[PDB]
Amino acid sequence: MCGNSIDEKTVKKYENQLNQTVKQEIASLSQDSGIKIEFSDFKCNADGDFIACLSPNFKTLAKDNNDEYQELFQAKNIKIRSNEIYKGETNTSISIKEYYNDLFKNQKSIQSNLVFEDFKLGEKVVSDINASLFQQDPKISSFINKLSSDSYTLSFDNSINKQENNYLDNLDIKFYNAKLNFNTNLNINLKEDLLNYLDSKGIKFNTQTLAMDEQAINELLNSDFSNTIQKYIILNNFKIDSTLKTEGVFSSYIATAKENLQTLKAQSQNEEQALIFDKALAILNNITQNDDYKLNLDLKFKNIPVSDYSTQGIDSIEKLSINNQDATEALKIILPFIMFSMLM
Repeated sequence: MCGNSIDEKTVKKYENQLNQTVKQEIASLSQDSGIKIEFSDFKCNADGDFIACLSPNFKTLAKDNNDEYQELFQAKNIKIRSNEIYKGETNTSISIKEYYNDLFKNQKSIQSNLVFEDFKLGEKVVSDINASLFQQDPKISSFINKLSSDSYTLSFDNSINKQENNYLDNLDIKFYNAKLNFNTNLNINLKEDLLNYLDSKGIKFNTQTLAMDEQAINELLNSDFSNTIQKYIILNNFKIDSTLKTEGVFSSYIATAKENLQTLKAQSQNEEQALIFDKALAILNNITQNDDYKLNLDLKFKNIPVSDYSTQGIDSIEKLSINNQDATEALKIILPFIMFSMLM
């Protein structure tokens, strides 16, 4: 039975702390910069274990070369939620390892959302993007301007679950609309040792202010072991799954695009090279089988630390798949050339 687990005093505390962090970050980003931000304090209310926060009428403005402000973007509201709520009033800096153990004892997974409701680009950033791609094909320019003007729901969601001596983190970004839907998902794996190691540097959660705190002396006691954190971060899967209702406007490029793949398929010197394109093709028809263009990517890395990525190489990866096509071997071909070409 779920309800009233968060007393109001606490909810107000988290709110004060959230409004305070952000306000600093506005003022830190902004000053002397010509980036300006409008932002109203959040209002927060308990939603079971989560706390739900809503800030309204938000927008970001960079600086006009002429001295006036240009709107980068806006949102009607921002909502935040998190169930990473430390309920106790104990007011005694606890060890970081305990901080998380306390959370995972009372809930299966700790979880957090930042959402931009009615996220809308600024008329200049659209102008930039229309002057950017100009095909001189009115419909596409109209389609592109319509799409770049249209307003969307942007979302960042993270979740962390305790499995065995391991932690399973799942980051997720979504950008969506009636006309398009772009969603990308990263799946880290994190070894319980990372937690032990952090505690080793005397990192403690201050139940008063709600931030992790470190001993000031550590400063005087500090080369660079941010690398060593890498030993306990394992990547699993990266993914892009998206769709666009094109209103049948690209139909012409996909046509000539196709021709080029077929023309370059003969130009292919070696079979390795042929398959690349056979694949590129496969993938393309599939994507653009109809005005609703669909892209379903899914990368898989074999489970090894991210510190060994220099040593194990491109074989850090294990498998790729785009729209139920397998493009592992083909990346494996292209990536080293790209990697070799691009590095010089």
